[PDB]
Amino acid sequence: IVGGYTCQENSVPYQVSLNSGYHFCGGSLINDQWVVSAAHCYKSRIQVRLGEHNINVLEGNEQFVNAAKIIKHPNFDRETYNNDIMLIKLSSPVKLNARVATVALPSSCAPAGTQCLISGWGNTLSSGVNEPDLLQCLDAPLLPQADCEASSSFIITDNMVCVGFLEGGKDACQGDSGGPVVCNGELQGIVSWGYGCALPDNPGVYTKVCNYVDWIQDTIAAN
Ligand SMILES: O=C(C1CCN(c2ccncc2)CC1)N1CCN(S(=O)(=O)c2ccc3cc(Cl)ccc3c2)CC1
Ligand SMILES: [Ca+2]
Repeated sequence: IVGGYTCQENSVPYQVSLNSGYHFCGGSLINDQWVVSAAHCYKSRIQVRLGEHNINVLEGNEQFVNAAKIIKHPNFDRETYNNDIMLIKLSSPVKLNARVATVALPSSCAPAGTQCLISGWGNTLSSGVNEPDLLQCLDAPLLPQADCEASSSFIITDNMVCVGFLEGGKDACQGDSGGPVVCNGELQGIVSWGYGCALPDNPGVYTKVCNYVDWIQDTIAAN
């Protein structure tokens, strides 16, 4: 997260870190045994880390669980990033508490202008790379599809939404991928891609979660 602030400890209880010996992506806990992330974060073996604040220091609230089933959206297009959503079933249910809790699926698509919270342990620099120890937070609004499509050098599909600032300075970045965009208590987006990080006229692009609620529930029930 570029231009954000350090989240208060365990104030984003649904946030998880996907680890394969190192943190490589984020995710959201949607129920005691299922996590939603980005398909581009796929790996054959993933350890999900919950209750984290400092990913490099054991604090006493962590629960590390291995992924049992890693399910990418059947239509994930690796070239356009369309359908960039993935579900991870944990090998065992987690203990839900104050620092480890679930986030609700959207009831409807949030309107442009809605203020949301983006979080992650991704790169904090607009140029170069710097991985933070502590979870970062960013308050950012959903942008009108017109500004989204216009700013993007690539095709923005109906399954994508821009969140951020046209002026730059604040944005998600590498390592935040798969992470949550929560607006009014509901998961509205998933960190997907962007041209650079925190660049003017280049807001980040996220998977529009409200378009997959049915697929999410169907997959969970069938697995
Ligand atoms: O420009 C790119 C790719 C992004 C994916 N991609 C397309 C191509 C066509 N359509 C959609 C996406 C091709 C260009 N990258 C530069 C930025 N990196 S990154 O720094 O690791 C990164 C990763 C995720 C991000 C997510 C957000 Cl929401 C904002 C910036 C982000 C930046 C990823 C690759
Ligand atoms: Ca820790």
